[PDB]
Amino acid sequence: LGFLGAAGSTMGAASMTLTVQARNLLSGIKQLQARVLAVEHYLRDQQLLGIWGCSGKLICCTNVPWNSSWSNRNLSEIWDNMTWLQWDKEISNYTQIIYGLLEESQNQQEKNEQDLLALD
Amino acid sequence: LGFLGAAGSTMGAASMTLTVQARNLLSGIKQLQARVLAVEHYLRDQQLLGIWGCSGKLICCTNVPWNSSWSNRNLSEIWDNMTWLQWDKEISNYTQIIYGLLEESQNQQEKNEQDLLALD
Amino acid sequence: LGFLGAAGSTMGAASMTLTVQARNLLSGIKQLQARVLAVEHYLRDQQLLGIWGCSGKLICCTNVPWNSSWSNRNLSEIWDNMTWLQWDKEISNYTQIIYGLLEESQNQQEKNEQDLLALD
Amino acid sequence: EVQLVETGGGLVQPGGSLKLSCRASGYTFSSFAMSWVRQAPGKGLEWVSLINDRGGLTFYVDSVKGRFTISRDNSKNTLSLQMHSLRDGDTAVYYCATGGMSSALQSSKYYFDFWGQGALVTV
Amino acid sequence: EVQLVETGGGLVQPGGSLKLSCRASGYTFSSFAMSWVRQAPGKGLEWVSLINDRGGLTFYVDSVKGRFTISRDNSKNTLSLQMHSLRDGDTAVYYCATGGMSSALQSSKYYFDFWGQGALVTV
Amino acid sequence: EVQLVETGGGLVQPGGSLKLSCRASGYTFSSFAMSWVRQAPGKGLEWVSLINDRGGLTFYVDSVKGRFTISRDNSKNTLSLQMHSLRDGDTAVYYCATGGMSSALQSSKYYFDFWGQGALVTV
Amino acid sequence: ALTQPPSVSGSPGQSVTISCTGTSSDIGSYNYVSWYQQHPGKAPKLMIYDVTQRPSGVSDRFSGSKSGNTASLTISGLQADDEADYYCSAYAGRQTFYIFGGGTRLTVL
Amino acid sequence: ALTQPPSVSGSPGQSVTISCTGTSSDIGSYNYVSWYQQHPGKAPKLMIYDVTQRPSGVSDRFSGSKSGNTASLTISGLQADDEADYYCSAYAGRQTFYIFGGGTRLTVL
Amino acid sequence: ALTQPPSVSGSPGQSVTISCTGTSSDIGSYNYVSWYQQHPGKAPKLMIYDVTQRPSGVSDRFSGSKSGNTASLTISGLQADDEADYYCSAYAGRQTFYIFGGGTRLTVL
Ligand SMILES: *[C@@H]1O[C@H](CO)[C@@H](O)[C@H](O)[C@H]1NC(C)=O
Ligand SMILES: *[C@@H]1O[C@H](CO)[C@@H](O)[C@H](O)[C@H]1NC(C)=O
Ligand SMILES: *[C@@H]1O[C@H](CO)[C@@H](O)[C@H](O)[C@H]1NC(C)=O
Ligand SMILES: *[C@@H]1O[C@H](CO)[C@@H](O)[C@H](O)[C@H]1NC(C)=O
Ligand SMILES: *[C@@H]1O[C@H](CO)[C@@H](O)[C@H](O)[C@H]1NC(C)=O
Ligand SMILES: *[C@@H]1O[C@H](CO)[C@@H](O)[C@H](O)[C@H]1NC(C)=O
Ligand SMILES: *[C@@H]1O[C@H](CO)[C@@H](O)[C@H](O)[C@H]1NC(C)=O
Ligand SMILES: *[C@@H]1O[C@H](CO)[C@@H](O)[C@H](O)[C@H]1NC(C)=O
Ligand SMILES: *[C@@H]1O[C@H](CO)[C@@H](O)[C@H](O)[C@H]1NC(C)=O
Ligand SMILES: *[C@@H]1O[C@H](CO)[C@@H](O)[C@H](O)[C@H]1NC(C)=O
Ligand SMILES: *[C@@H]1O[C@H](CO)[C@@H](O)[C@H](O)[C@H]1NC(C)=O
Ligand SMILES: *[C@@H]1O[C@H](CO)[C@@H](O)[C@H](O)[C@H]1NC(C)=O
Repeated sequence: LGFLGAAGSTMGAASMTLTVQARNLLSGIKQLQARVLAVEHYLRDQQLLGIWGCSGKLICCTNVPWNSSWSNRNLSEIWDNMTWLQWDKEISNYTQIIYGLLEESQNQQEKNEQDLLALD
Repeated sequence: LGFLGAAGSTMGAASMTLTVQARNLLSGIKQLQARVLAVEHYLRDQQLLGIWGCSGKLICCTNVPWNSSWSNRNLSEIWDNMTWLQWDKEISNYTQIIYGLLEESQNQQEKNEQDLLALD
Repeated sequence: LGFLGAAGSTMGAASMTLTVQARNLLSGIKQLQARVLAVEHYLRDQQLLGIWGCSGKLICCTNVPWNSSWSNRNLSEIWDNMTWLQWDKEISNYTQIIYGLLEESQNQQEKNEQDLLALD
Repeated sequence: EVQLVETGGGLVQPGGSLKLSCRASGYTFSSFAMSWVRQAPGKGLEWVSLINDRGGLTFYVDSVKGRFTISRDNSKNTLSLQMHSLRDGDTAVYYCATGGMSSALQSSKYYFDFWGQGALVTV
Repeated sequence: EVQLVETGGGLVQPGGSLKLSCRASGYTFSSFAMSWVRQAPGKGLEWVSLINDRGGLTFYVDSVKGRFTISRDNSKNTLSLQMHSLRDGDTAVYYCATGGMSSALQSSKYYFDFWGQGALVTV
Repeated sequence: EVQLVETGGGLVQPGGSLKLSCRASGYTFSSFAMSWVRQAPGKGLEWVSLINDRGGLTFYVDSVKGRFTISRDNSKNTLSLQMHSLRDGDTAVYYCATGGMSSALQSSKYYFDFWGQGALVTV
Repeated sequence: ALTQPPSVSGSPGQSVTISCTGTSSDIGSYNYVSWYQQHPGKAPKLMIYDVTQRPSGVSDRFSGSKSGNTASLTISGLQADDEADYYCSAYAGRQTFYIFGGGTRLTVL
Repeated sequence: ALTQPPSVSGSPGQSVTISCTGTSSDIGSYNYVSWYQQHPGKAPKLMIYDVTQRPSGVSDRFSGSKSGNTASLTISGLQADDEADYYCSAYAGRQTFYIFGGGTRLTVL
Repeated sequence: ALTQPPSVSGSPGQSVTISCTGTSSDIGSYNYVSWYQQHPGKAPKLMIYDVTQRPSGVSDRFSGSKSGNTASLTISGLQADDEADYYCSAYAGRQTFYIFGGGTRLTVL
């Protein structure tokens, strides 16, 4: 479909086009500043993915349970009957909570891994 | 040997010096633009490696079979009797095909991993 | 505690605040040059972590033994009775040796992994 | 409205092979996982194999893990199961069934939903 | 100065359950790994379970792996062990012990250091 | 032109140890994987151990996995095999062989190519 | 395999139950215990899925539950036409996926 | 272990075959079935590598093939000097690397 | 389990030893062989940790060592008050963590 072609498709359809858009995030003092800022934004998103334990991944699973209050919808009405723009709006008030939990979860897992590697 | 010291060596000899050259990819408006462009090129290559499922790796193996038409040579005449410059010239017409297959292969594997993590 | 809040704490206490400071590494020609340089430094540190086999990790274990001459202290007097600034000063003369060993160790392991994937 | 119709051969000698298939209609084939279940003439039901909705992941019981191959074609709405060796203990009615697995973004199944007519294979 | 005092119930019928606990004092509870060891009335000592200093990692002997749960609360300086099923072979004096593991940044243990008074559990 | 010559001791008592070695010439030692194969006086051939061309990866049969150590020195063109415990079942002629493995960038082997003279070890 | 009675019976208008037992690693560990009704000469059809859920189109006379390491199917209002072999099945794990019990022959007096 | 006949025989000028059998997880799963000729008092030497390939320097009288879960070595033009114990071997996996059969004694009449 | 003698004895002022044996995968593979003294009616207390180390507060009459796949505890200067069952234990691995032997009854004459 091309860049943003899946924007109007359902979440479970648009989830198969992640590489199409990922490849378009990287591809006159004000223009140079714009390029530097675009690089900084890319690196900040990559840093967030790294902190959560998701390095070379576009889809990664975590150990943070869904708390229902964030969204109490069925899977059959999110992935099959909703777009990513609608979902993003629906949970825009919770994105700074979930991310914090994700960071804490990785911090515990990373330390646990170290302890499992110290058993002779 | 140092940076590019293995350029005249065989592919199977030059494959042991990947860190020497990897470390030299990062190490006046026009000069600042040149530095920003060098950063953008580095990040684009890292993005391609990430998409293919190769994150913190210099040598990574994939699930795309060699199709022979790309090059029907024996391993004994590629790694032992050829340089990387000659190889790069030999398959310069196929690099945009192989990369596409690599992206598709990771997309299938990544989804398969998700499904294997949904079995109780 | 916040950014650098653990600077005066012991190494085994400060090791639990790595995400707090990692998130603060990314967050007018001279100012643009300063921003480009900050990006280059970030990428050089990420490249060193990648070469050593540590990609999306803040704590990673290696196969390089401690050689004692670098520091012959007990674990009980490093992690419990020392800060990271004191440790950094104590081994500042050896950081270019350890890193070299780390690169060599990964080079051997990466090749070994390839060989283990060529056994039918 | 869901119709699952098994086809394939009947009696073979020990050491032979058979390819069974299942034609599906009445639902979107690519939206459901599919499996094969068998019933010996004098026994209850036994699960034999499971394939996911995309055909990439297959699972088998240990007793057939190295002998049976399960595949599907989502454009032809067709399943197939190719059995090798064909032991005396493999005599059974084989059934085509829809269910047994989901794909993370769908709700859980862990049950068989639609069953076919069944086909008897003997050795 | 280290005091480890076990509490919990005594005799139960087969198929029941018991929650045992251990109160610790005289040392920093969160700085040490903790474990449970049992001794049948006529036998020697047997290790039962191990929990690390942060409570995140638990280990069991295979004979109890699916039946016993070990947990700790570092703010209450309290351990607990919840046993299900309660088989005849589980009759023993259970002891609370400090040691058995370390956390990579501490020196190695691989031994049990402090032992509690012990409590007898029968079935 | 390839010469593989085994050296080492002969008869030892149960519970002892022996270090066997192999001198190689006529080919580039570092370019090939090496292995040890043994033949009991009244039996056929049995593979014992395999080491790759760089010495980093070693493989053993389960019957010796915790008792034998295989190593090589590519500058001295020398192999060695150090056997501990030395059981009665280890009496055999041991042979030094070139082959059995490759290194991903070379064509496949999965066969033994050059064989040495052999040396008899008894217990 | 799972254990079920070989035969269950009762008179029309009465309720009956069919038990299914296993171990703590399979029927007790996951709440996915389904039931199927196989009429003689016919392919099995789904009667119960999940521990307590019923498929759409199936009469509300069929219900079920689990406790401990066992589960059961209850048929209320037994009819003369309920002539079938009933089977239980459950999800076991990622190595062994499904385990079936033996059929229980329902005889209606 | 792999199974081979204990003895094979024939007259000079005739062809003979030596069989090698195993299971579907080893000889049938990988096409790496080699053969060795061990003359009495000598170390074994390679005669066949791969299923059908011959080493350089070995006479073209030695050939072989596989089918199903078995394989064989064929010696055409048998000579009086072919006095040796022949062994088959095959790659089994990444846990067990090589499996050898018993020796077959070749008697030339 | 580890093997220990069921009983050890000697006269006051004499030294005694208590052996502990296992296999090459547990007592021989890791140097973590501890010893405990369990007085009748009391909980065990630590006497030796590591192969050769003593806890603080424990008298220097208790020592020990290992060789091969065995280890021993030596009690020098045996006293009339050393009435206890002595146990050995060792770290085995990341699957099985600790293995204990049987108690050795120390009788002081
Ligand atoms: C737009 O919505 C229709 C249904 O109304 C759907 O069939 C179509 O595929 C959608 N287009 C995209 C690009 O998702
Ligand atoms: C879900 O969110 C609410 C509101 O923030 C919170 O009170 C509750 O504890 C959360 N659930 C869990 C399991 O923490
Ligand atoms: C969500 O699932 C419940 C079952 O727990 C069902 O009753 C409900 O109707 C479902 N809602 C939607 C929108 O699918
Ligand atoms: C977020 O919170 C505000 C109130 O502060 C509310 O008006 C808004 O609707 C909330 N967003 C969503 C998506 O519910
Ligand atoms: C250059 O080629 C020669 C062989 O002609 C080889 O011996 C030498 O090592 C090569 N140099 C490098 C740097 O590869
Ligand atoms: C190899 O390349 C040719 C030409 O692009 C193509 O027709 C062929 O299908 C390729 N092989 C495979 C296995 O796809
Ligand atoms: C490539 O391998 C084949 C064997 O399949 C051989 O016949 C051919 O000579 C080899 N070519 C080279 C250049 O090594
Ligand atoms: C690539 O294709 C062109 C024709 O478009 C051909 O002339 C050229 O030789 C090809 N490159 C290689 C390396 O064969
Ligand atoms: C500073 O040192 C004191 C001990 O002298 C300690 O209690 C305190 O926690 C330390 N502060 C930080 C931030 O580590
Ligand atoms: C430790 O460092 C010293 C001095 O650099 C060196 O001589 C010694 O070999 C090192 N230890 C090891 C094990 O390499
Ligand atoms: C370090 O450990 C040794 C034991 O090997 C001990 O004797 C020494 O006192 C310890 N030093 C410190 C500072 O803890
Ligand atoms: C590093 O070496 C210099 C001598 O070249 C010495 O004066 C200095 O103290 C050393 N640093 C440390 C931390 O010992």
